[PDB]
Formats: sequence, structure tokens, C-alpha cells
Amino acid sequence: CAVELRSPGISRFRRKIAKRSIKTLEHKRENAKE
Repeated sequence: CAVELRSPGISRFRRKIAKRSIKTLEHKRENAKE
């Protein structure tokens, strides 16, 4: 099915959920000491 060809349903919002969790992962070992 063409789920991400013309209208990517869920995909435009699934990444926003990941961008909120992944940012915390990035700000863990790279946001401590030096």
C-alpha cells in the first residue's frame, strides 16, 4: 500500500515521539563531565 508516497500517515508523528525520547538518550553520555 502507498502509506508514505503521497500522505505519510503516522510517520510524520511517530518521528516526533522518537525525537523526544532519543534527545534524552543523546543528552546522557555526551551531556556529563567532559
